[PDB]
Amino acid sequence: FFDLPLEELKKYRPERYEEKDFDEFWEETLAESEKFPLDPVFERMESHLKTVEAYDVTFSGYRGQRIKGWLLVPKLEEEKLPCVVQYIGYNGGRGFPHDWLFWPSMGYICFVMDTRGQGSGWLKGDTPDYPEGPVDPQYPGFMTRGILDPRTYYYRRVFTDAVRAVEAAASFPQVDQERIVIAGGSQGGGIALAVSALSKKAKALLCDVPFLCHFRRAVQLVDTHPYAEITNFLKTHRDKEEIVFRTLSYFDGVNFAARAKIPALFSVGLMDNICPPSTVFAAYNYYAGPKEIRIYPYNNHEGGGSFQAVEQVKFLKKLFE
Amino acid sequence: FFDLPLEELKKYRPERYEEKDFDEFWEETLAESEKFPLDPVFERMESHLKTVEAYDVTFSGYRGQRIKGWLLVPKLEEEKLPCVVQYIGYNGGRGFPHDWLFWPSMGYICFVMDTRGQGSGWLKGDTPDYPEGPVDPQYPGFMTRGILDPRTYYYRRVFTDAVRAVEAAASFPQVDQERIVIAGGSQGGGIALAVSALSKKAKALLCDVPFLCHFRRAVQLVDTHPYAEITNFLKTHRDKEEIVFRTLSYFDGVNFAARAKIPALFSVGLMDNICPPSTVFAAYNYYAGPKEIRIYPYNNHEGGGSFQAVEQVKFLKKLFE
Amino acid sequence: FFDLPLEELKKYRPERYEEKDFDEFWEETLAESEKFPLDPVFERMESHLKTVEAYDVTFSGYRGQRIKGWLLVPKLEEEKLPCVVQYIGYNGGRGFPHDWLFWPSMGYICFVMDTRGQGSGWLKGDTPDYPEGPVDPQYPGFMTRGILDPRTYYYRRVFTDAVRAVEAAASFPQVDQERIVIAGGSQGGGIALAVSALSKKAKALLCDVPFLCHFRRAVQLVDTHPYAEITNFLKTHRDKEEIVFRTLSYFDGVNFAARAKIPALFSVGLMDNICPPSTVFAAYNYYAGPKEIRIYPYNNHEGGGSFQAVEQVKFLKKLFE
Amino acid sequence: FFDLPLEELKKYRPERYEEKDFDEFWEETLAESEKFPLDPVFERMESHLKTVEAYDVTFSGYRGQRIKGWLLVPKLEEEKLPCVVQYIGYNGGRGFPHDWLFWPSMGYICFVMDTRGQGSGWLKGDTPDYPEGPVDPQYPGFMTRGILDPRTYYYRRVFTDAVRAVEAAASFPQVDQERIVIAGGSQGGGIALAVSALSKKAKALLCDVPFLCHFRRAVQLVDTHPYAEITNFLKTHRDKEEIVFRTLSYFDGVNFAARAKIPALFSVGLMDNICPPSTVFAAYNYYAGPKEIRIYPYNNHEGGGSFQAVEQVKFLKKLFE
Amino acid sequence: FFDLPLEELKKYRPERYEEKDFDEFWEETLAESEKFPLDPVFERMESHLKTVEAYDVTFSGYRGQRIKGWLLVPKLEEEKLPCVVQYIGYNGGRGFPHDWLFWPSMGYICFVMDTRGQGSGWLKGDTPDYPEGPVDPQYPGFMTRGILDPRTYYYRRVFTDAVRAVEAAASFPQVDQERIVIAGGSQGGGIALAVSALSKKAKALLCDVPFLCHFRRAVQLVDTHPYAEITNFLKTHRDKEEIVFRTLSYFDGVNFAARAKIPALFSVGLMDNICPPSTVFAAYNYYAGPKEIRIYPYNNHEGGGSFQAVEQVKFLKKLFE
Amino acid sequence: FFDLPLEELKKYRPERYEEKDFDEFWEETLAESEKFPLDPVFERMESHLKTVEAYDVTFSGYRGQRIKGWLLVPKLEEEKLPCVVQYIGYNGGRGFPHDWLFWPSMGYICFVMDTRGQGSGWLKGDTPDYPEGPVDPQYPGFMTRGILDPRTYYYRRVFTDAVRAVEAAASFPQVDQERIVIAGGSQGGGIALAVSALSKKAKALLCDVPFLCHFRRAVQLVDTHPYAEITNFLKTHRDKEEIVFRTLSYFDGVNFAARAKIPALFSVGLMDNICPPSTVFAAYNYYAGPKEIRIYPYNNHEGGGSFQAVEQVKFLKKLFE
Ligand SMILES: [Ca+2]
Ligand SMILES: [Ca+2]
Ligand SMILES: [Ca+2]
Ligand SMILES: [Ca+2]
Ligand SMILES: [Ca+2]
Ligand SMILES: [Ca+2]
Ligand SMILES: [Ca+2]
Ligand SMILES: [Ca+2]
Repeated sequence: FFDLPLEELKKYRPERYEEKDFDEFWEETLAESEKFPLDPVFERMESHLKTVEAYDVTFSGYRGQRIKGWLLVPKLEEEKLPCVVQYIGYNGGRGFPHDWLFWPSMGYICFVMDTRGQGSGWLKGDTPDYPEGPVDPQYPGFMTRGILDPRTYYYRRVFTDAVRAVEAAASFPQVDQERIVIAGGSQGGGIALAVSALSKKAKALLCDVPFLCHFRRAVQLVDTHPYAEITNFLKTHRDKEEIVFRTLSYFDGVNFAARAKIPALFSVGLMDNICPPSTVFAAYNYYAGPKEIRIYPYNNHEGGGSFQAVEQVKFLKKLFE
Repeated sequence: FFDLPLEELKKYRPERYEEKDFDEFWEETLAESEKFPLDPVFERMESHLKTVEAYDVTFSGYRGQRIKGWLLVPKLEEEKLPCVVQYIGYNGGRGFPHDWLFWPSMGYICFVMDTRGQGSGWLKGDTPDYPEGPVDPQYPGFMTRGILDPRTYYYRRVFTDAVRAVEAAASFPQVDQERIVIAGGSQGGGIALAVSALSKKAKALLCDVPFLCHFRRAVQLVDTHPYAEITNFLKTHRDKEEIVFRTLSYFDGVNFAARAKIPALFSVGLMDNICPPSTVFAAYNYYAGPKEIRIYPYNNHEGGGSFQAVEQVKFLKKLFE
Repeated sequence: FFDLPLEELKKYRPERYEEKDFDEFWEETLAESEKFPLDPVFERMESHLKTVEAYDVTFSGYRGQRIKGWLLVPKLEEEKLPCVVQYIGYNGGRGFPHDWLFWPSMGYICFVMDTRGQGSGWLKGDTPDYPEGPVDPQYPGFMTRGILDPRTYYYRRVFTDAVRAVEAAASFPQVDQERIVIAGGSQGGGIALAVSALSKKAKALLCDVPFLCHFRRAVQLVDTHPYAEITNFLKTHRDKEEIVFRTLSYFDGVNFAARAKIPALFSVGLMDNICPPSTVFAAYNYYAGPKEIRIYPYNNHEGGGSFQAVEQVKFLKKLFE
Repeated sequence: FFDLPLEELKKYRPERYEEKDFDEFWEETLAESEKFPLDPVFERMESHLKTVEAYDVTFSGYRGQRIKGWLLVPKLEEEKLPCVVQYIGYNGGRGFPHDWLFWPSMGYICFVMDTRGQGSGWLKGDTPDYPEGPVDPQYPGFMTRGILDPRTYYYRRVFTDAVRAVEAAASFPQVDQERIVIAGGSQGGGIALAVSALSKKAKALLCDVPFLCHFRRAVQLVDTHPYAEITNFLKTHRDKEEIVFRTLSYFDGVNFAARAKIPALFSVGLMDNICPPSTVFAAYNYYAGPKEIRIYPYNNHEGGGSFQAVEQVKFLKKLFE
Repeated sequence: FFDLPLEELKKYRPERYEEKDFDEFWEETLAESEKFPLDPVFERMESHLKTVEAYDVTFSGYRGQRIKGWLLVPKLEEEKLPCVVQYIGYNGGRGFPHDWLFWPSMGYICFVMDTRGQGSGWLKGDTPDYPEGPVDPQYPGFMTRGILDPRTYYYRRVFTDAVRAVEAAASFPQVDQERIVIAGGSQGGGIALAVSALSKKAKALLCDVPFLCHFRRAVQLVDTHPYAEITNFLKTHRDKEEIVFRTLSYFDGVNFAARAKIPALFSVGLMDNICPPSTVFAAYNYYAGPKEIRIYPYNNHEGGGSFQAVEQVKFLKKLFE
Repeated sequence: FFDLPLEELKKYRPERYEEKDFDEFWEETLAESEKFPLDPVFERMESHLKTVEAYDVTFSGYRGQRIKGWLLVPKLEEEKLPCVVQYIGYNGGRGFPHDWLFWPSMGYICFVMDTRGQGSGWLKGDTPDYPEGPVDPQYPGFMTRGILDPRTYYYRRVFTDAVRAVEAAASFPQVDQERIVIAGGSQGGGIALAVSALSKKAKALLCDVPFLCHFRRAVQLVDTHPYAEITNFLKTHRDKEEIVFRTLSYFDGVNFAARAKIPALFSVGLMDNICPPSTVFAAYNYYAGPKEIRIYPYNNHEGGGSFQAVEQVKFLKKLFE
């Protein structure tokens, strides 16, 4: 228990910081990227999978840039199926279709979005990043890539891909558009939280142990990666502190949470030192839609694991009845 | 690269040590346990799973003792299906049925055997151990539980459970008995390797990054857990070295490997410091059936991960054609 | 200094939790074990020791189960001598007679109780555990052995052995029954604290850096072993939290302290991260007999070491004059 | 002493691996970059420095891309001065002019080249990287940036900048072109070693504890950063091993050493676990110009420190007399 | 952020502890050492340095004992120059003259004082210690050397050397005595802080990340070296606590700060775990002369690095105008 | 198993290095110290000990300097008793008389020699060091104290004290001079090994896990303390390597071993990374008296513990029969 006591966590509502043009920044970003056609492509694959049909996905994300994915369709006769749009944790990518069998096995179509430029830490990826011209001085990783301007920042492109990925999923004929879920843990949870505010097609949020939340507090509290990337950049670039935190304000899950309206199930680990409970609770507490949180007092960053997976299936069945 | 070079590993065939009553010990063990009825029990569960039917399993393992499991049957039109008997890694247990979706998704029935007394480290379990009367002084864990006599040793009970689990899988009416596979990684791999020699029903072996191999070498090469449990016991019980290694000889995967005849696919990580490459290659090199090994030079204990999963599905398809 | 400031520690009296049948549970436990004869056996042994006479001890502890020990009698004229009953720290056992020369050299008979099932970490042991039938799923070690029911819990058996060990000590003809001391550090301190409430024969308590106190706090404060065994179990068995802490309440030194009436000398290390100062002070502050505590501000789990040994000798001399 | 014995190091000449188009790859790379004007710009700065004149440098490196630097001119009578072109270690950048006062104080003009895209770990930098279009999946850092093709690889651009930096230094009027030295440690040593083979203007090499050498051995010997970036990439991209090491062959300091003809002073630490001794000695032993090595048996990556600085000034004074 | 919040650090003024004879102790110490002639010697050396003239220094410090140093004079027209007296961090020594080029390069004469008995950790030294007869039992290092009596304590001798060093600097003919600066970081900062109170010749203080401050707090806050030397001594010498802290009170930077009158620039790293922020702020807040502090929220013991060096040059320029 | 295989250890006989005046260095040292009277003082203490009489010891060691100790005399009928002269491990000191009850309890008078200047790490001490004038630059600790000249080296004083301590023990009236044993582990083992060659009064050697052996190999093999003190000094003082090892050659237990003639029991731990097996076996193999070694394959620096204590008591009983 390195963070605030649970009774304080449940009341933790730090003063939010954002620029006055937060909404217009996102409006412009999305409008610019919408000028290129989504052009979603689903290509049925040869696979040894027998209970699922697998597709190779390509769609246009940030500024027409082509993003990879998987679509896994369980072989069921229902003609319209509910759908989970799955975002991936830091240093991961889309891997193989058989890495994402949970949701299909529970009767949901699953759209797995590949993460631009990552895919080299714990699960392979196939999608590149394409920067806004010059790749400024940065600390190794994705957290400080373009951090000196919100227009050049890595997560502007990732979040835009992620909103577009729900439009791609929704284009698939067998997808029931009234039951589109956005889902992620860690980095995937911060991605999903941004999508919960920016997407018009999402109907429910699953947000586990979310990353990209309350950056200023995260960086003071823990020296774990990946938050430590920001701290390290700041240790060197000692003149750049105000600019760093200004840029990060546009991407902070606490500021998106305050704008989100769809129902959400969160999870938190009270001993999580990658995504500290205070940062997760700041985002939960500001979350503006109907919401629940499952709290795991003795867990680190693994959170609720398979127990939470049961919670999520039960939560969505009840929500959509 | 902390172990022997790969050219040497490929030739590594250390002198084997076993007592002259090795076979006799195992014949008596199995014969005594076969006097109790198997009494396999499959009970269909209420589940949110849609592509698979899930059953709660109970069967009689060592000396009539009741062992839990899961059976996952993918919903397919084929009347008899191939089957994978899945053994679980150290400190794990059967978990939830949804933790084992890989093989059913590939069209295989999957029998997951719960590990007596464990189930408390990384995945929950439901099966107790039942000792041979007194539970001797031991180091924390399962590696030194009953280690002063092979008749009282923890893994005598686990290995008997595991042989009996293949008989329980085979009793299921929808299982094709010409296509029963035994599978495991780490502790699971060492259990499987025992079964490959002691079972008459297994038709193929999948053996990844195997544990319980070449104990004398393991304990001198690495200070990682769980092999360190034996070293720590020996650090205290300085008079018991000969007895410890005598007992461990009856449970050594290298001595089972020498007697196994069924086809096998192994995997090894050359930077694996939990299951060192020399202990895995010692088992592989003595393995007496038709065999292949996939070698992952830059991987630690994670081995080939999802890449190896693809290898296994291809391996078994071609074997059974 | 990772815990509460000293001025707060001295006032620390957290709300106690126990079940309404705490006393009955212990009355029944002891009554059931008293139905078996103590049958204490003292066997003079061949030894190179010249200033002390050494005996091999056997006595009936929990449910008639036979527990080993040593009795060390200093060679002194005096026909009745004072006696220290010594309990041992985690992963230790009775070792050799010469491991326990301190009290005999100070003119006290010393009864060393071996710890069932341990004796494999830092000092050898010779006494097995005997479980209540099935040995449930557990994390490696003794802390979570049978933890799902106080009737099956490992320390129910250890505490009962420990109460019976005083009765065995008292049976020795040369032991002065008006000067029987119970003594331990760490796990030994926690055992001794339980005995201070449950024994009718004990006349003084020495309790150093006590373990098995204020479990709920211990497990939120430190990630060291052995308290980490409980946390790790809870990380996996996420449905079992209330049950684990209910069981643990029956074995909590804070709850025994509240009932103990004999004079006591405690010790505490303010930088102790094995047995945190708040857990020790919770026990000390509830302690209901005449009491003193020696506080070592700069020491970790070593506590006062040989300085505390001098304090204990002086304490007892004054108490018994 | 984790590496080969010193007697073996001094004879260590492993089989070199390079593609048949190594030389044409570099000829083409240089020729393409030479089609843009160098356009070197030296802009005198306001500084508190009194013994040195400082200039802000900009010059065109890889494909006309503008690279920053510093030029420090000591205030001396002599109309033409000798010059050190200084390359910077991993995660560093040009910092402030006062971070480079050693060589000016010894009477040498010093050209400090900023490292594109880094400058955020231990010293600030001001130069971006500019990729060849898509930024492929990569592990955090510079080592695997573009690694699937030598044409896209990060160090193609760094090495081309570094060759052009000598041309920029040479264009300064007070620089004696017969006494241009190239210098670096760690990453700067590997950059300088590439320049020793590719530049026509360099007259002497100072190469301390060099990085970017014998990649295949580095990655199997040590788990330190930055070599561990490559290993971590390979752990995930298990199908890309042959491509990774093919690409890296074009950038290996051993293959450049084999072509270099100018006099060199090397240094090595025999306990260096960042740049292991065998990788440094491979480069030194293949180095084809007149050469010396200072060996520091008890030093890690710090090498000879200020002792080696003394050696360098003595070595150059003698060389140029 | 392991220490008090910044808003609390800015007000942190703990109760000071010192003996009534604090001033008398220092008066006597200085008076006794002043009875030996300073006998400062400056010996021009052969050097490859071209912009600086380098001198070997010898002067009489504590009790006539002969202390080494360097004097670096920048080659400038000006007939009187300002001067920095530079103290060195823990385990350092005077090194080579070229290790100290910063201040000469900025137009200042630089007197580098070697630290008696150290010079063996990160930079070589040439000055021995000379104890007050018997060298008492101590923990490895300098922090507990003679710690049982302030007259025998290591830093009595160091602080006296350091006061005498300003008198030696001031005896150099080209030194402007109106512009003598005392400077240090870490141990150097603590030394400089003592000199700021004890010297009559110093005109400004540069005090970075100061060590030797608020010992009682330092020792309970962090387990890093060198403050851990004191804690380890106290762990053993459990009877010596009051004596240790009594001695240390005579050498505490907080107590000297309260007496210093000259202008000062401090720096602090809020993540500094060697010299914690609270101990540095305690000294800064009690500092009795005109003062400023540069605060580096994201830096550990490196502090402001080269950024702070720029601040120091600008601070002194403005001060001396 | 980090060191040479046991078959190689048993034959390991590295080329010895010593100066031609090794023997004369020691003859002169002893001769000089013998010019001061031994002046042994035994003062009986008030103690709570009942089976042992305890004396405060003072005797003249190196150059008449007064060294503390304890003498423990077991209360027995025999008029002359055998005696163990006990040397203490690194950072230890004589502690309290009750810290040394083992030998007395086995019927041996025990002379415990306090270690000059230490006594601050794990057990308190009371004896200061007295240096040969100036205390040269050193790394924290005792290993590099005076290391630039054998005349000034710390262990010259310690080894002289130790030879004198046997003479002081022999002066006690109840000591049987035909049964005087010299005993130590770690640093104590290295001290005892020197005394085995330099004393004429010692009749047997107990040498456990010896330190101060084969320095050049120790320093290459391990980075543990205390050998790392020498390495760290060498890392800084890069010009002083030949001098450091020349000095150490006069104090190397391998060189004393080659001259010792009395019967000896050694012990070694094959996983000992403080005192590596090769350094212990180098000393063992050159030992020129009748000898045995107890080998503990799975033990680190704890060696054989209480098992070895049993071996020692058996060894001596048989020797003296
Ligand atoms: Ca707005
Ligand atoms: Ca047989
Ligand atoms: Ca009751
Ligand atoms: Ca017996
Ligand atoms: Ca070619
Ligand atoms: Ca006064
Ligand atoms: Ca001189
Ligand atoms: Ca001679």
